[PDB]
Amino acid sequence: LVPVYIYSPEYVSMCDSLAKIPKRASMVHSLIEAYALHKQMRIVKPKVASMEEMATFHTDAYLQHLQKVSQEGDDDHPDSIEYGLGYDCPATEGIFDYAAAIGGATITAAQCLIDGMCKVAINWSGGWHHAKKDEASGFCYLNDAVLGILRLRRKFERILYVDLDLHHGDGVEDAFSFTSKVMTVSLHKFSPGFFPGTGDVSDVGLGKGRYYSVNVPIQDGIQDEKYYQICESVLKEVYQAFNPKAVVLQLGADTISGDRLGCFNMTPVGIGKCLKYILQWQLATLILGGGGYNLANTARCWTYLTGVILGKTLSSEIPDHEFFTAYGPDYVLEITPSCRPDRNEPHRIQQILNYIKGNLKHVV
Ligand SMILES: Cn1cc(CNCC2CCN(c3ncc(C(=O)NO)cn3)CC2)c2ccccc21
Ligand SMILES: [K+]
Ligand SMILES: [K+]
Ligand SMILES: [Zn+2]
Repeated sequence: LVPVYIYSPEYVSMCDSLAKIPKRASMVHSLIEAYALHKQMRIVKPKVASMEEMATFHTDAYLQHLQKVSQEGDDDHPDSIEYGLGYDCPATEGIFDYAAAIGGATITAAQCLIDGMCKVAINWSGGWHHAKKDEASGFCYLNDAVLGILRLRRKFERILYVDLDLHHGDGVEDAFSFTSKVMTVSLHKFSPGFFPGTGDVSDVGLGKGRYYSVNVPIQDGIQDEKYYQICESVLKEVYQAFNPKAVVLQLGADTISGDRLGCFNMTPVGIGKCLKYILQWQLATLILGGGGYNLANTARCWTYLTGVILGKTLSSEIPDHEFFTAYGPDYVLEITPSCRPDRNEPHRIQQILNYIKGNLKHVV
């Protein structure tokens, strides 16, 4: 019953080097350990993914290119245009090893779930949901969520992927767009000019996977109570129509008030309610992180959610620890949203929910 916590010092040290989130993995782990939450979990060292494990989704040519430019960080290689490596996804030195470690961490969590070691396994440094089988994308060099789902498919016949990141989980949706055995549900900002431009409510999958992809397009300024209302309404229909046997849950914290992107107006309490609704299904659940560019707020969010997973209530006072000064000026766990307009007109929200309920009729 005790949740598995994927962690090692080597793993955190590698994840700390990712370009857009310097030291975020150490902050997340350090805050969790300062609340002593790791003492209530089964700590599991992640294995590094092998080439053949990564190739269950990614092409050998992509992985070999990534490995080659990773050796010295060749960010000027003429073939990188083939593979999505460039301004947004630079060929950092060591990026292949970091990708292999994150992929391996998510696979390890999936393996713990299928071995019955736990009902909940956590890889807070995972959630690289934009990566494609032969292209890096949106800071994602390897799609560890896809690798996790594929591992879970060795044992579980139907997997539900739920993506609460601010951005559409397009890489995961694409990987499974043509199958009814994996259903993807993404709540995300959908607006002209907002990356990656996909995931309208009319995108429902393709072929035999038609109606087994679900997209909930949301506008700026949504807050906890309406977001949870939307999420519960969709997930309730999904659970009834699809009958999942296992769940992969991406919890990117770029929805949280105070993020540099400043789109949604969420607090960890609202995401926590979504998490609780999924946990009460009592299915094997693989928990991933993702985006989150206010480093201290992301650590606030995921520490709180770790608390939710353990059924614990955490003290408001941020405990003294290595990154204590990042939590100023108030040094508390809670995040106060700002007072700004919610651009989600309730009639449009009901149109979207009705559309989705109609789509899920076609599902058995
Ligand atoms: C496909 N496509 C490509 C572009 C080019 N610019 C996009 C950059 C990509 C890189 N980037 C980016 N990546 C990941 C995240 C994240 O948190 N993902 O969960 C956030 N930000 C900034 C925006 C683009 C812009 C708008 C709409 C679609 C478009
Ligand atoms: K999302
Ligand atoms: K699908
Ligand atoms: Zn994001």
